Amino acid sequence: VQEIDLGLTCDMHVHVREGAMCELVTPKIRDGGVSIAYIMPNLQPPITTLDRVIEYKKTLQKLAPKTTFLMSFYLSKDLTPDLIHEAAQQHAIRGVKCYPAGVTTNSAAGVDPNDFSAFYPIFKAMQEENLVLNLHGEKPSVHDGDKEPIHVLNAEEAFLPALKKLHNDFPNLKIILEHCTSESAIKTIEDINKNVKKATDVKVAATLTAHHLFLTIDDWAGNPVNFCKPVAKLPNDKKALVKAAVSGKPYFFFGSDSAPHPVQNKANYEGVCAGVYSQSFAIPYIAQVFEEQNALENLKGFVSDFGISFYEVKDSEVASSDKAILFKKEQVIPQVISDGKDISIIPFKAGDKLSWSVRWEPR
Amino acid sequence: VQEIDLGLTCDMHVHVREGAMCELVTPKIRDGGVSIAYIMPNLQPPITTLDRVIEYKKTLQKLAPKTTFLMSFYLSKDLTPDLIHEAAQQHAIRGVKCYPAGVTTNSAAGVDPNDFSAFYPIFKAMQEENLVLNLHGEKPSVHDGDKEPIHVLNAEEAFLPALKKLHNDFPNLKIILEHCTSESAIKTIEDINKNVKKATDVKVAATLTAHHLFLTIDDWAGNPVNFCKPVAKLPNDKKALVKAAVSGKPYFFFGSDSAPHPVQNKANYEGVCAGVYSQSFAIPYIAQVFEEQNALENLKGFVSDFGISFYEVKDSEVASSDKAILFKKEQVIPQVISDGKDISIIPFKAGDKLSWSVRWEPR
Ligand SMILES: [Zn+2]
Ligand SMILES: [Zn+2]
Ligand SMILES: [Zn+2]
Ligand SMILES: [Zn+2]
Repeated sequence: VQEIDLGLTCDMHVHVREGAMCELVTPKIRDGGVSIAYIMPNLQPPITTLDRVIEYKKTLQKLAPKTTFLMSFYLSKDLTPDLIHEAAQQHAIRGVKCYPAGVTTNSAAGVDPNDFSAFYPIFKAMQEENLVLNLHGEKPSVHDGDKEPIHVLNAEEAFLPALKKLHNDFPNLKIILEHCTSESAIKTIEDINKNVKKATDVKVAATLTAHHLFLTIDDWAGNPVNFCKPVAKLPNDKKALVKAAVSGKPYFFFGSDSAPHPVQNKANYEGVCAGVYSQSFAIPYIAQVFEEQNALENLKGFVSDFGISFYEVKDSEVASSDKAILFKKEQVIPQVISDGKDISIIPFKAGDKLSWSVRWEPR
Repeated sequence: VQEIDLGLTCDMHVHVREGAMCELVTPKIRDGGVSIAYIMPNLQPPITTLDRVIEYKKTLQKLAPKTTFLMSFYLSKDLTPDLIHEAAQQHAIRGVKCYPAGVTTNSAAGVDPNDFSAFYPIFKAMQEENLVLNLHGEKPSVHDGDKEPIHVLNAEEAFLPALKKLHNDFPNLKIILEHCTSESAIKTIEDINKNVKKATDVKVAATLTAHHLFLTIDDWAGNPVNFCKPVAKLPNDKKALVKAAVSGKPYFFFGSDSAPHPVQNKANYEGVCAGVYSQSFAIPYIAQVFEEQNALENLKGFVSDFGISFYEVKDSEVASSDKAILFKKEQVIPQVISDGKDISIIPFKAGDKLSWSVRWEPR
């Protein structure tokens, strides 16, 4: 009977794919309790053109008229400063997402994070247009050479100097280290923000997923359903992520990285697709964590206030003014989420009970 | 063509299952270049009785008359010291294998390695009969009682105190740390053997697989076919394992832990079976490593002399005197190993090339 008014919830890291998969998952954004979604661009082929980002958003708006969609480009050599200015002036994108080549789904067309200088004309134009630079901050793996080996466990830590250099060279660019998974990165974000007093001072933030608040290496060792990028790491990393999430600091906010794959793309003996599907119960998953940490009073900031502030979402842009209301009615996560045709997805924590449910209230 | 006479090769950690899988796999020990095989006991039900170990070996000899089979008991709750004496006097077993409960394939009937004391009567009986104690040295995972958590990454290291205590309390017992995967374990095996001048001084040895000389956590993160227990760990660990393998030291020798699973037991979204199948090309896999390390002169020790010496294999036990001849005829590993009815196995490094082949010549 207990209720929590979360206002206009934000999930600032969403994958919704194309085709029938997109038709299945895009309505689940609302169902999971999320009013505003930042849409990632790693389609096959990636979103690097204006007409395609415009059509994609309209496709999503058609599937979910009440959901507010913030769009992005895929960082590529095909981008030009002129296209960035055009797209921004037309309100076609709110940011550009960087995938290092080879580290995750549809990242083959991505960048080498040692030569970020080649994209400085893009970053310079983004800075002028007040667009957000989103980073999948992992260095590609390297096991030889003069230098310390890079592997799936330290690839995020190895990326942190690139983050600092970018922030140094573009001090007015808004940058997000997406889905932080390590204690090292959490401290780097806090240290970057030492001189910050009010939320609007934040230039560099980090998003935290639902699943990295629960998972450890043991949970995906032998369970491809829990396998994602960046990989879930050690218990002390999980502890640092949970403390960051409930900290009340304005530079940590929710981005699910809900990444749907059909079940047959997870049940492979080689080349398992990375990604965990959390859209259907996004806010209830987070509520579980905030309850367990006795920190429900900080929930609204993490899943609403801080993301709205960082992305500067105006009320004149929101597709619906309905507020997400959390109510303490227990539910069971289904075993599968299916369109009743050719697509079955295994949802995060399939079979488990959640203490909270979410509904929508006008006004 | 370059040739090396490896003599009577031994693989001191072999899984051959039962039924049709056994019929497929047991002839491959020889085909893979191995003369002597130590047969692990984690069948359903585990091998804990005298008649079953006898019938099993007799089944294996029918399938491969020229292979020398050294047999084992599963360390289990219904095993007794008398059975240890009876089994040894009949030469029905050469050792007893310990599985910590829940840690790997068919280990549900295994032990709690925090309280080994209930098995000390077994160990004392093993000590008198000069039997080998084989250890899957991993402590089961714990994420609760805030003493340190242990997970798939540190579970081997967390077992190392248990190994030392067992060695201390039974100084005349031959003990093997099977399939070592971490630098920590290598150092501990070295420390225990600080004062050994010749092979017959070795009481505590360590076995090394083929796959852990190639694999890193990066190789199995998205590839269940490369998932095994203990998991392949970091580049620094693999570097320690490779160095140990080619070191020429008598306390390191080859044990493949070739662990066959049908392909559908690897292509799961959860509950992927742990194990890598290396039997078909066991010796050629190892040769590759020794060539790349410019240490082919140490190959014979690693795959023959040291295992024969530690297990004290006599010419009177050997099923065939044929010698394994390694010859540098390049070959390609197939994509599948199949019996042509219900069983397909994905071999280690499937599709790759090896510099060497193996053949058999009479003495
Ligand atoms: Zn990502
Ligand atoms: Zn993502
Ligand atoms: Zn084992
Ligand atoms: Zn084994």
